Amino acid sequence: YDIQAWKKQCEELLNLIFQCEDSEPFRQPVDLLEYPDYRDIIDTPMDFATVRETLEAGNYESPMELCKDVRLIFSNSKAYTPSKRSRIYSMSLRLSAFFEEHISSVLSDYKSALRFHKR
Ligand SMILES: Cc1cccc(C(=O)O)c1N
Repeated sequence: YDIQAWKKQCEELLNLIFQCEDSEPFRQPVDLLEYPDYRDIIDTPMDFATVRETLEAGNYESPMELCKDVRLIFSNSKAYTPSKRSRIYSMSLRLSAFFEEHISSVLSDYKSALRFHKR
């Protein structure tokens, strides 16, 4: 029932994501010089270094907020991809499955801790 435990759990999950080869296209903001039409398609860029920095700055109040930004990295990849068979999009799908498999317990534990606090 530790209400703060999600933060280190998210830090550790981001460390695993950064070690995953599938995260490399998503570690830093998409290069606008390499993809000059990116901002014509994508309204809100997001990347894992921005997520980690937001977490480390104490600018997430809950793991749900972190999860919304990570999901935005994946929806941006799906929206920008020219093909559902593209290399970078395929990497995003695998990374998303890995993230969802690991974030589930973080969210469950946090929500349970909050319910216990308000019991
Ligand atoms: C950022 C991004 C997401 C999804 C697909 C691509 C691609 O160039 O195929 C891409 N550059």
